[PDB]
Amino acid sequence: FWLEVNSVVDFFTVPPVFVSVYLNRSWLGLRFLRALRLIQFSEILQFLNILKTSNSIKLVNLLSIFISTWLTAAGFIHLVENSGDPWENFQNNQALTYWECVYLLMVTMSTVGYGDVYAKTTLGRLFMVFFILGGLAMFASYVPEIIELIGNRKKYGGSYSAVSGRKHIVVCGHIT
Amino acid sequence: QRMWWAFLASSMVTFFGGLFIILLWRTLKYLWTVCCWMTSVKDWAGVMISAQTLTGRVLVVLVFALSIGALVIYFIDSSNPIESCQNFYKDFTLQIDMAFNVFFLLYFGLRFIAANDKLWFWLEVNSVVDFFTVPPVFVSVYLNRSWLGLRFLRALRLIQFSEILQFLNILKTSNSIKLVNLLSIFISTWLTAAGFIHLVENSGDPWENFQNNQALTYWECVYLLMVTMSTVGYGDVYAKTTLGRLFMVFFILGGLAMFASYVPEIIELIGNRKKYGGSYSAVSGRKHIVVCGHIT
Amino acid sequence: ALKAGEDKSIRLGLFLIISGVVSLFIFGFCWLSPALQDLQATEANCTVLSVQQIGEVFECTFTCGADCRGTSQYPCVQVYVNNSESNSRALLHSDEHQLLTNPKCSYIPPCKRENQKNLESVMNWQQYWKDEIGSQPFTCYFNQHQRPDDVLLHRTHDEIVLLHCFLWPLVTFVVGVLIVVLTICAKSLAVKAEAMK
Amino acid sequence: ALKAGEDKSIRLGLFLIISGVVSLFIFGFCWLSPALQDLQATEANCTVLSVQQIGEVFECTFTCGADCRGTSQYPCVQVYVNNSESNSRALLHSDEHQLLTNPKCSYIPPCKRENQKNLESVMNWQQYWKDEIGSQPFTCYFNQHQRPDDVLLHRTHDEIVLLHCFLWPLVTFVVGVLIVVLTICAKSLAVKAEAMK
Repeated sequence: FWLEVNSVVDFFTVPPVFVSVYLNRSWLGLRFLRALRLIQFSEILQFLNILKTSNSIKLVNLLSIFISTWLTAAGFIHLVENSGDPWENFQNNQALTYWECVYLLMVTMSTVGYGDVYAKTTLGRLFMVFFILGGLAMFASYVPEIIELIGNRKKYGGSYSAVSGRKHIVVCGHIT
Repeated sequence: QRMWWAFLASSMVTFFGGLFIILLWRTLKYLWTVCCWMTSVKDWAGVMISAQTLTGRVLVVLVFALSIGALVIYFIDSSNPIESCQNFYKDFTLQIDMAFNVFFLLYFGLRFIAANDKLWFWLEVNSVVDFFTVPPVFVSVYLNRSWLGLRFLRALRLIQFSEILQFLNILKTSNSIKLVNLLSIFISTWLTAAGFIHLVENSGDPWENFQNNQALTYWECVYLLMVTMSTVGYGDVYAKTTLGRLFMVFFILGGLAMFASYVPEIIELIGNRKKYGGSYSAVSGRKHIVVCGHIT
Repeated sequence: ALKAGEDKSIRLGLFLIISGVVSLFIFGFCWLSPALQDLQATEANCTVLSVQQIGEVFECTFTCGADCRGTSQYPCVQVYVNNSESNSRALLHSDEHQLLTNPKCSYIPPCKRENQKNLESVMNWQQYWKDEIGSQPFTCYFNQHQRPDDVLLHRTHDEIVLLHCFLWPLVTFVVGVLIVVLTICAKSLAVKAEAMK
Repeated sequence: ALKAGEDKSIRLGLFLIISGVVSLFIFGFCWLSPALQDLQATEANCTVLSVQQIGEVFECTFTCGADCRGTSQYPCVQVYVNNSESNSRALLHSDEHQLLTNPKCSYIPPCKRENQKNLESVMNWQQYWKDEIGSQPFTCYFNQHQRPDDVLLHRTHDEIVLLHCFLWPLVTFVVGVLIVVLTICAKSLAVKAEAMK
């Protein structure tokens, strides 16, 4: 339990807020890691009976993994660009907003790469090389989406919604 | 003076001259019939410890670790404005590099005496890598001046890392050996190509008197190759020289559609599944049962 | 059962080990060229020869908050020293960043909203060095291996950032090997102690 | 057996041949436009008409080591010549790169850290040409086909780099065809000599 992912997310979110109120000074640290809590949104939709067919649960699970990973990676790049390389006395920092980092990750992972926004720091370059090599060819290059995009078809109906007042008939056997 | 050609010549002349004298020795050994101790110890004196024997780890495992050391020294050399005279004597520098390179020479000679065919051994890839790494260090200590030439070619020694992991019994299933072999081919090719581009950009086009050079670090070249081969292409860093453009066109046409567009990875990514277990790890004290026949 | 989770500790241990090692190599390659250069600057003894202005005027940028980018002038003071290690004249700069942002002048004032305050600041600095001419020698940083024309009052980096950068990845390597050792105990000595029940 | 490796020599030979040929074409297309232009400049005989300064002042950049980028002034000297091949006035420049980096002036000093040394260098150059007025004619490089207003003291390129660039790919082509010929012998004359045993 201690080294389960959600435990780690809690350790890197919760203690520094207590530090921040004891020192009475707010901090923009690793708090973006709370985005990983979106991973289990797939549970909420089935507990609330919004989602009731398994392939759609897998689809929303994969989609939430994508969105949460995108927002998390944008947080790391935001932190790493706004604080410069330490071997350059943090002088070479770049004043990106978090939304410029979200946009940069999108323009990069689609492999468009305009270069209107890009990572300047050495650490930023290192993170982008990792994110390109992990985002392509390990995080993408999934097969589930090509088998689950027909998921909304490979299941044919739940149960007949019998209205009152209308008569009703069942037909079975050799149907062609 | 900047006498770059003297270092390069030592590799060119040893490779092509050795090729000539092997071809001529063979040809004259044949034409001899138209005009009409030494052979024994080679089978053991190095071959007992070179490879595949029980404790013959050194002349594959250590030469690998030393090749990584030599490559790291090339990364150190690449971090300076190519004009520094403190990091040159009684620090580590060329004097520590020499200790790797003389071992490479001795190991090459051992391989040469062990060779079943001298010609096919001479133009084997690792022989070529040794010819373009080893002679210019001797030039550099005779002229007593360090050189940032083709030393990045030592990265090709990573190709056979797949052997080390099976000799040390770290890797024991064949598809994972193929996976690590392909991965090492990728990493070594990436670092090698980045070396060529680093050399070609930091020295300008000769038809422009080398004036149009670009001061890229080796790591900017590694990054450029990555941003290019993923086809992102920001253009924050790109090749400026004419030779750089030529190399990039070749690297794009060879990296895509010949070096990539492999099928092995799509059949070996399920490799960790298409094998189902090795052997049962029978603990002491626990009882144990086998079930077989029609299992469904 | 414990074993089904204990090897997660192995994986984490191993990750912390290799992460530490890789981090040490990465921080190595990028620190060493700056660090070498900044220690290649020797420390020497110096005394000022003369203090003067060359009459040339330079621009600076004042940030009046939130991306404000106004600009102001300042006059170019120059100061030169005797040098104990080269016994040749060299030009005093405050620090490497000051030399870099203007290699023509011995000082750059903290750029103010009005020219009169830049002026006054330069005079206030100049009159101090007009007293330090000859009297009370000082130590000076000097780089004859690559930049023999100039001297500095300070090094480029504070050593704490360098050593602080190197110790933590080593510490994470130590924590990694410690974690895998503790798990090796909690794997092997556990069954050795429990099988007796 | 030899044959299983001998065709690797064939492949390598063939590679060295086609590599040499392709390299000759590549170096051809990129050398020829510069080389043509630099030989289209004729060599002529010249004498200086007059030496003067136009009073205009130009900027230069001084590199005080390791990406230092300070700047200094210099005054614009102009020198004009009589021309044996055009019999019309033309303006003397030292070389094509000097003309390119400043087409307004006859000389550019090696840019120094202080204006007084740029000044002194320009005067030191000027006084030499104040003696070479009329006395002792000199050869001069001249390009009436495209730039008839100016003359140079030197060509743009040293011929060694051109010929050195062209000879080595030709040499590798020669080595390639030699290697394939030697292998053709070690293939055919080998079996012709060995089948008799």
